[PDB]
Amino acid sequence: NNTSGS
Amino acid sequence: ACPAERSGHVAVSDGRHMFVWGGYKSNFYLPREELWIYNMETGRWKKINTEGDVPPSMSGSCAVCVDRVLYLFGGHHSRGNTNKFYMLDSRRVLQWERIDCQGIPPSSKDKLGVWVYKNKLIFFGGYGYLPEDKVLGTFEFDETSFWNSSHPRGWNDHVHILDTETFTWSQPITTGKAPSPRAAHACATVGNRGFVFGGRYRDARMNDLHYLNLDTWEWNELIPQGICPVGRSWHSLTPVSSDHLFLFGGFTTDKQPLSDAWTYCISKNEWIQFNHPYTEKPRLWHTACASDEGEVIVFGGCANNLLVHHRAAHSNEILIFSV
Repeated sequence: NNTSGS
Repeated sequence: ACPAERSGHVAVSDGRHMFVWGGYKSNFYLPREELWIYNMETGRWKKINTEGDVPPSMSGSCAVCVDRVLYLFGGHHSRGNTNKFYMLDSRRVLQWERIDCQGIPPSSKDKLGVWVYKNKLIFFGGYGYLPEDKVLGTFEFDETSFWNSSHPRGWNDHVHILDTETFTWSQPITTGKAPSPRAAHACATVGNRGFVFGGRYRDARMNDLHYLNLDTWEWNELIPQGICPVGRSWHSLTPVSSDHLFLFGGFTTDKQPLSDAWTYCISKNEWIQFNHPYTEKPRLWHTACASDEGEVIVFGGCANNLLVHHRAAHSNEILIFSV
């Protein structure tokens, strides 16, 4: 969830 | 002592002391109360336990150091994104202060960037929840987030000012064409020019270079002649002079970790590839800080595709580039 959008 | 390995931490500096906070690793956010200080002249670490309104442990936060005061905005903790803003005076036991800002804050966000210009902190872009209609700019949903999560998220191109005279949020009216919405881009400030390079948008990790004039709020796209660096996200972009930006690392569209380094020459509008001894140490989601002694100090980040979480190679190494 913390790695999304990169 | 040496800090534990991590990616997605923050690192800010005054040119001699580098302050490191937050991030995550694999067996896991790192302890929120710890502030790690690296002396750039001596190469030794020191852990400080902070107090006050300590922020939750987060990755993807956006931090700056202005006159030895640290400012922290946004990030992602175990319960998702945030738009809270903190201050830590590093100039006794250091105490965090959560600031009650006036005005309409940015949407809750991580993996963004910031420019510092006189009394203004200027934030651009990022990844997080849907904003409210009143915000100027565009927001684009990440389609994949509608099945992975309880709240969908997406990218923005928003520009927000935090005025440190009054701790008040605002949005400037800009001209020119803004960069597309993006996250995991990198920002760097020289004079009144706020540069932004690369980042992720939709299905690409991009290779474009823009700057926002922080006097006139005019957007400019730069089109350097000749060879340019491959598009990427999770890289660093660091001012190293009044005429040079230093680029290192990151992640390509095809998911290749990068160990290349470049200088962007502002006056010449030209990229120059930089030779260094760390060609076998690619990094993504690391931090980079310039020293007063002509060096760029890269810390942390991941040596491989950290999206494969059970194989991720998070690092605690210091890479030092002589620029």
